[PDB]
Amino acid sequence: EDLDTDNDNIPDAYEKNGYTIKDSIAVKWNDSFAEQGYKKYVSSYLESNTAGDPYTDYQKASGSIDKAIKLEARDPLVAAYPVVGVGMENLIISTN
Amino acid sequence: ARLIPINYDQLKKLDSGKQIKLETTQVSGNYGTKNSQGQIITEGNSWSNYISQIDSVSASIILDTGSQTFERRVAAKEQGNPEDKTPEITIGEAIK
Amino acid sequence: ARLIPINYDQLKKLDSGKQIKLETTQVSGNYGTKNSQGQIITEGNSWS
Ligand SMILES: [Ca+2]
Ligand SMILES: [Ca+2]
Repeated sequence: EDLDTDNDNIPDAYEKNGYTIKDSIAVKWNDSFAEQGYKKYVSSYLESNTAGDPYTDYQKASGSIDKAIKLEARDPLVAAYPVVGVGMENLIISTN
Repeated sequence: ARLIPINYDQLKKLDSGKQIKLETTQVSGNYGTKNSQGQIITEGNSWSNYISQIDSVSASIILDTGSQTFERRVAAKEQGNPEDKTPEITIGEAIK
Repeated sequence: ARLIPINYDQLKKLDSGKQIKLETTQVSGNYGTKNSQGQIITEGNSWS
């Protein structure tokens, strides 16, 4: 009920079962507040960063990260991860 | 130390109606904070660390008086998030 | 900024059956560790 093996501010019991974040505190998930817009999160109780990104499970779930990160990556299972590509639009040749 | 070159074809184009346009793609710069002493520091305080974030949580408002322009960013609540406690204001209040 | 030159004798050799071989003598690189925070660092962590 109160045990944080990975020391990420979310108890093991809460990570195994569901949890959500209210007022910056992880609370045990209840279906009663699914319809108020809260999302059910799960994560590894042995990993602080379940998705392997630079942010911990608590940082992601609580939204205490860069606000430009898409809300998808607030889920501990979904990595905060930029996918950057380059496209060429034209090429100019200067014959010397 | 190195001047900006153009090739012969581009030079020929300039020897006609054709004009070079300038577009600004981005601007780097610093903001000021006070350190442990009374000094103001603007050295590691990069504005580009906040541009993405500010643009993600704001609404854009631009006032054009004909001669001058003023651009603003006003914080607004995220629609679906129950944990977003940004106060709600009207467009009129935001403009004021 | 500086291209890899060869001399005239070497160029003449290349204009024949002779082929340049590549051998790797060593490779530098880093490994990852976690710092006092949760961050992964790979900057002073030299494999060599
Ligand atoms: Ca935990
Ligand atoms: Ca965890």
